[PDB]
Amino acid sequence: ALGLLRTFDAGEFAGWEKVGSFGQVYKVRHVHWKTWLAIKCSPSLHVDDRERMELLEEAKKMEMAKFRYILPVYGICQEPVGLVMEYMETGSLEKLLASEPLPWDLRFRIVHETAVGMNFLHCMSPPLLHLNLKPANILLDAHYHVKISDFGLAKFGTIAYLPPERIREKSRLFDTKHDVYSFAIVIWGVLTQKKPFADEKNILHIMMKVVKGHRPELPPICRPRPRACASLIGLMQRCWHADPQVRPTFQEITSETEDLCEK
Ligand SMILES: Cc1cc(Nc2cc(N3CCN(C)CC3)nc(Sc3ccc(NC(=O)C4CC4)cc3)n2)[nH]n1
Ligand SMILES: [Cl-]
Repeated sequence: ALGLLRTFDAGEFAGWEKVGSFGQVYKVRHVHWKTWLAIKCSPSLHVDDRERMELLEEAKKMEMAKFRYILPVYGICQEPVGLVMEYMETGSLEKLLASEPLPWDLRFRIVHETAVGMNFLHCMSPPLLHLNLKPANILLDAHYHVKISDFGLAKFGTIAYLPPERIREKSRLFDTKHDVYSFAIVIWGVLTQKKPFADEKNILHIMMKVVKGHRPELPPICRPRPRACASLIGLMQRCWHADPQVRPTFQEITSETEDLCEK
């Protein structure tokens, strides 16, 4: 796993340029390779042995899940201590959702592609749980194709993506149904181009209500694609069901999201 990863000295990089902010991420040019890469640096003053080993474990999990819809990893830098990855020109889904209204065919393709990447992770032996999926992690290339990132918590404003069973049970064991819930909240963001619970001031009250089956407000059926929109709303609702075992698998999810992209 960690054998094929390279070590980068910072002299190989140039034109450092912020994109993140967690840990500052930079678009860097590799001068010899004549292409761009992304480097996530440490957020601290001194990077001890815990970080170095965590950053390595994060790298190795990315290499383990090498796939079309998963962000590629190249290696670790030591000069500044950072993780060296593929650069994606368009950036996060969060930024894209805030920038302008997106055509529905693209919305459906983003959801499908995200679902296919998540399904890949869950098909691994053993399954790889993402556990941090949100629009800030979902990256888009120059032609708006998805690659999933952020494997730092794999095995703040993130309360909205947290399953209700994680609020009910102190230290429940993580499972595939955690990711399925988060994916539902990702769908809601694609449907509305809004952030979930943006209006609400009482963070705790909403968390308590969520344990009883409270969710982001259902959007209306859209005009341009009312059948597919209705179908996606329904799928979203099953994916955010209060009972984890009623929620669909990503095998079942991908079958359905694929049909939304047909025609
Ligand atoms: C890791 C990574 C990041 C990128 N590319 C980009 C590019 C980008 N921008 C594209 C250009 N516009 C003008 C501004 C936004 N904005 C982000 S915002 C962003 C920052 C970091 C992460 N993910 C991580 O932190 C990875 C390490 C786990 C996702 C999105 N990420 N390629 N690879
Ligand atoms: Cl339709």
